[PDB]
Amino acid sequence: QVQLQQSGAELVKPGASVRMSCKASGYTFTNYNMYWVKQSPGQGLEWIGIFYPGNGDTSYNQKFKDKATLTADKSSNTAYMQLSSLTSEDSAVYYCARSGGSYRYDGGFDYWGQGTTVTVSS
Amino acid sequence: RDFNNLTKGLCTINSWHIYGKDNAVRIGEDSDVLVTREPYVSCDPDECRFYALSQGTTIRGKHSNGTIHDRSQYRALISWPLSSPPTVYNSRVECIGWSSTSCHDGKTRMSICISGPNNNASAVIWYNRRPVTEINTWARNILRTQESECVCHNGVCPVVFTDGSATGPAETRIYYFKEGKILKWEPLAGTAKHIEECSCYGERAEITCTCRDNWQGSNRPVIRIDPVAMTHTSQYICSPVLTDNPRPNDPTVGKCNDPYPGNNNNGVKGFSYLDGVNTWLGRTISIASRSGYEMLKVPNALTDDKSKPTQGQTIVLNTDWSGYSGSFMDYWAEGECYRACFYVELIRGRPKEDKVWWTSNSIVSMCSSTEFLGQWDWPDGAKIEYFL
Amino acid sequence: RDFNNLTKGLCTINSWHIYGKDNAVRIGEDSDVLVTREPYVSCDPDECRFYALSQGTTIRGKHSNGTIHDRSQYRALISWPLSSPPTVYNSRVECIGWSSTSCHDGKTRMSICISGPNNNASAVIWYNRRPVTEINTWARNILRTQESECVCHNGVCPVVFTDGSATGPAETRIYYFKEGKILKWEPLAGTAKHIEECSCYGERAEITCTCRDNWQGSNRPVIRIDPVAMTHTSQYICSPVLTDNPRPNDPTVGKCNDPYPGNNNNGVKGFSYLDGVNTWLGRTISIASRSGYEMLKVPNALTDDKSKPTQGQTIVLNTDWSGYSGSFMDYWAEGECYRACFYVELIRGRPKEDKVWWTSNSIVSMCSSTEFLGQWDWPDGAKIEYFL
Amino acid sequence: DIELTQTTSSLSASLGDRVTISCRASQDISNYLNWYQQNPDGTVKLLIYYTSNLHSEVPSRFSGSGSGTDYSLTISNLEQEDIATYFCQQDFTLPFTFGGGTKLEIRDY
Ligand SMILES: *[C@@H]1O[C@H](CO)[C@@H](O[C@@H]2O[C@H](CO)[C@@H](O[C@@H]3O[C@H](CO)[C@@H](O)[C@H](O[C@H]4O[C@H](CO)[C@@H](O)[C@H](O)[C@@H]4O[C@H]4O[C@H](CO)[C@@H](O)[C@H](O)[C@@H]4O[C@H]4O[C@H](CO)[C@@H](O)[C@H](O)[C@@H]4O)[C@@H]3O)[C@H](O)[C@H]2NC(C)=O)[C@H](O)[C@H]1NC(C)=O
Ligand SMILES: *[C@@H]1O[C@H](CO)[C@@H](O[C@@H]2O[C@H](CO)[C@@H](O[C@@H]3O[C@H](CO)[C@@H](O)[C@H](O[C@H]4O[C@H](CO)[C@@H](O)[C@H](O)[C@@H]4O[C@H]4O[C@H](CO)[C@@H](O)[C@H](O)[C@@H]4O[C@H]4O[C@H](CO)[C@@H](O)[C@H](O)[C@@H]4O)[C@@H]3O)[C@H](O)[C@H]2NC(C)=O)[C@H](O)[C@H]1NC(C)=O
Ligand SMILES: *[C@@H]1O[C@H](CO)[C@@H](O)[C@H](O)[C@H]1NC(C)=O
Ligand SMILES: *[C@@H]1O[C@H](CO)[C@@H](O)[C@H](O)[C@H]1NC(C)=O
Ligand SMILES: *[C@@H]1O[C@H](CO)[C@@H](O)[C@H](O)[C@H]1NC(C)=O
Ligand SMILES: *[C@@H]1O[C@H](CO)[C@@H](O)[C@H](O)[C@H]1NC(C)=O
Ligand SMILES: [Ca+2]
Ligand SMILES: [Ca+2]
Repeated sequence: QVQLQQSGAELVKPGASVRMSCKASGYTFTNYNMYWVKQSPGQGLEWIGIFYPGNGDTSYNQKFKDKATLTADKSSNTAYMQLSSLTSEDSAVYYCARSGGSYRYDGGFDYWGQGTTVTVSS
Repeated sequence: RDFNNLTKGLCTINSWHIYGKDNAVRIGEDSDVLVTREPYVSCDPDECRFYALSQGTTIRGKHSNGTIHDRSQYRALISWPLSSPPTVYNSRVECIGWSSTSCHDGKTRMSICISGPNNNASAVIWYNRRPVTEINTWARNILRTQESECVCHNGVCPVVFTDGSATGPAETRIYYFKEGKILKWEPLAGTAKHIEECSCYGERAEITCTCRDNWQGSNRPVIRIDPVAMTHTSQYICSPVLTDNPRPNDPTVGKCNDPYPGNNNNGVKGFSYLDGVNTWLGRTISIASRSGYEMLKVPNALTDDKSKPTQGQTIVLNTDWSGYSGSFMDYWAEGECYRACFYVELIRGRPKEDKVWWTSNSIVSMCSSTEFLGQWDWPDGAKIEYFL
Repeated sequence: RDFNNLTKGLCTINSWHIYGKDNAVRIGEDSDVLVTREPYVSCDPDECRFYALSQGTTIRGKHSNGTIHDRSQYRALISWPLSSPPTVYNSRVECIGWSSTSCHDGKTRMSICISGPNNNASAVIWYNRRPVTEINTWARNILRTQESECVCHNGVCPVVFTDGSATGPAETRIYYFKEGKILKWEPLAGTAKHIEECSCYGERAEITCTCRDNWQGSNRPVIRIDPVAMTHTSQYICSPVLTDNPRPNDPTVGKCNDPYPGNNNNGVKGFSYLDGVNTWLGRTISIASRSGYEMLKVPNALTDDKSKPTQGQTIVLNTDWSGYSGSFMDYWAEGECYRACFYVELIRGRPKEDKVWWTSNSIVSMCSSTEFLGQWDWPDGAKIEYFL
Repeated sequence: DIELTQTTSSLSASLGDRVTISCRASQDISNYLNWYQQNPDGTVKLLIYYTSNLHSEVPSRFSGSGSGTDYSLTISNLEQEDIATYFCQQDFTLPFTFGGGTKLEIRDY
């Protein structure tokens, strides 16, 4: 059965960078787009970008290019996201979802991770 | 020899078969192969050849670093024999510039290359391997042309240029040459909003070009030129099967004289063969990047705003990188009709593969068959890790 | 020019003399030489050339790793001038595919290349360097052809294809082309059980091909085609001097319309010149592997089931690797008769030499003499240790 | 890009009834709109995709509809496990955008 498990909560100071993971299971990792989403107070749900482990393609939301970097480890079937130069504006909950349409950009996000919370402040 | 006349119509397209492939990046890992991009194919009464814009270095050479840039004084239009790679020793320089077009008229060949800074560019028209006419920038913002072959009818060869912004309105013109000399030119007419990089073919005394809207249109602008009267018109393709890139997902109903929303201000060069039910459109498989390539039979795509696929053929899988694509035909072949053909540029390197510092490509080319042949996928074939 | 007609008979074969040798693997240790396999030779009214199926890399390049495989989208039929090696810079691509055949008809040349996945392959027939006809797989199991030249008589060029399993029965067909257009085709007739990779030659309005039984026959199947009536027949060679590989040791009495037992379901491409007492068969020296190569005069080998050698000539010693071999003749030479000729592929690399990761070959070619000339042995010449 | 607006962020209802939440797109999105359920524990689940397709193992009391710019989700007979926030999202064009969400509370009193 499809299962996406994410890393634990991060307590960080301003100016730091963090790297979280999303371990995939129950499906062929290389055949699906992996999406990343951000959820915060007074902002809601925002799409960050996409990484396709099949060939390494990526695309970002203009808003998040410069903040995030999508990467993956095809062997361990783990996907990562690094956020740099952390500011309190980045305190939120982060999710990784799978493309319901495999390598296509339709079909919705069919399976999500439980989310990793990043808390930035001194 | 006399001047060629477009006397025939298109043959029935039931499938596509391989015509040519050069494997330039595989061979170039250990050979003197030039870094190129923006290729095409074009025939003479006696032979067809590969064409492309060189970058003035070999793939393995230190000067390949930084080849992502597109305009410099180190580029030129080259031509090599069909299916060999673009080699330092076997390429023939057609002219100097960073934008081009070329075509034979039955008697001899006409080539055009544009060079210069963004605000002071100019085109020099070569006919029979000699300079004949020159044209200065009229909008002072990157004069540029087709990047695939032109077509001629009884000595007259129309060619379309654009000068002005990409992300906005520009001044597009259609020039009518004959022996490298200008017979006339006219500004774009019809409903088309923006016109870039046209892919053209001719049949029954008429020339049809499918182009790129960049600025807005995710559905493509089409131009129809009458080489005898020296007039033209333009419109958009009605079908909801979008064919630009990036582009939004396919809608259920399209737009005939307005571009398609969703995505704007970027694109890629492409083509189509509009012939009633004998209509085939080509497009990338991804809506985000230049990956994959497929042909789709969409009957009456031009005039029908609810047309959908009726048959198809995959050329390059979604995992493999592609790029520009365009059209050509061997107007001097024996037969009762013209066989449609096209090529696809397979880009390797930056920006998608950043472990290397260069950007280059190979070519895959196919033509139509009246048979129903089985398909295969044609990728570049090079292992990027070998270049590290 | 008119269409060539097979008006002459064979000359008397008293011995063989060198015709051509390219030393491709020696030179390729430090040169831009393409990795190839499955070569042949073929003439035009004005010149004879070397042909082979490229692997889309140079021998010294990193992509040479894994070249043992035979079917990919990176192969093509190439031709270079007689005796030079197959170079990136001097080879001319004839077509794209992993199986082929080619031949001139007096007026121009016809080439055929097959490509595609094992269950959806197709052949495209080029005549005068332009696509003319296409044929889809009829048995959905590796459509494949001769791998050596075809022969034409007054415009008509027969060619034999097979589609189906190797280790078992398949559907073999004989197509009759003229100007790249199909005049007709017919399924295999006669006593032959399986037919693969035919080697053909023509004389006195008749074409004779020696082929490979793979499945069972250690003695070879022979086909005789009448290009004027467009009919054929098949049988086996009676002689107990077996010529396939692997194969059992020579028996004292052979079989005329049944294959030879002992070994089955594997083989190698070969040839023979069947002309009464003027008959010569070629074979490898080892019964287990493709080592050595020798010619043997075995009078009436076709019709006599107790025929044995009467004279011989060694081409490659038992210690040296060989491979496929086939036939050709220069039908446009001056003279009263046709001089028989043939080539032998000298394979180097995997599987026999596994210290390297590639597979390639060179070529040695010889033609007949009416004299009794002294012999020499012609090996590849490369030292494998130099590639480590 | 396309902005999605979910009218009313709260829906106090009573177990057993039939609620209806809506989403309106700034432009035509040709039915390329989906619905998600975020539980109060953090879990997110896809309910409907492409205006009305049900994702596997989704209780049949959930249904969706719409066209052009207006779409809706309907839950026939509420159960206790339907207490969550519901979001709508589009995928007609990139970047993907979600709605504001609508908190559904089975009103106690
Ligand atoms: C041996 O040989 C022959 C090859 O000549 C093989 O037969 C052929 O088999 C083909 C593959 O099955 C078959 O092609 C298909 O033809 C149908 C109609 O007959 C056509 O619908 C297919 O095209 C759609 O499907 C492909 C994906 O599979 C899409 O990439 C394509 O774009 C088409 O769908 C998209 O657009 C449609 C119109 O808008 C949408 O309805 C659809 O949802 C889909 O949209 C999504 O994807 C788009 C891009 O990824 C995206 O833009 C959009 O927004 C959505 O996200 C396909 O052409 C050939 O017709 C058939 N040929 C013959 C003569 O039979 C044979 O199978 C081989 N044999 C063996 C034994 O292996
Ligand atoms: C200068 O120039 C000329 C060259 O043009 C030289 O003269 C030539 O010298 C040749 C070598 O002596 C001579 O060839 C021999 O001809 C005889 C008949 O006249 C023929 O029998 C010979 O062939 C057999 O012998 C060789 C091995 O030496 C085998 O490899 C070959 O296959 C033949 O034997 C095999 O098959 C036979 C039939 O079945 C069996 O009877 C036999 O047992 C043997 O079988 C085993 O080996 C097979 C493969 O290895 C295997 O399949 C089987 O199962 C068994 O295991 C050979 O052709 C030329 O005829 C002669 N030419 C002329 C014009 O005179 C001259 O010597 C040179 N001069 C100087 C001074 O050096
Ligand atoms: C094209 O037509 C003109 C008359 O319209 C004729 O002179 C010319 O020869 C034609 N082209 C060819 C190749 O015959
Ligand atoms: C390529 O050139 C750029 C700019 O000079 C430099 O940063 C980079 O290190 C070079 N890369 C290599 C591999 O030489
Ligand atoms: C072959 O024979 C035909 C008549 O059968 C003749 O027209 C043709 O010219 C002959 N070929 C040659 C080279 O003369
Ligand atoms: C050749 O490629 C194979 C498969 O990737 C690999 O195992 C082998 O190590 C390679 N050999 C060399 C010499 O690179
Ligand atoms: Ca566009
Ligand atoms: Ca055998």
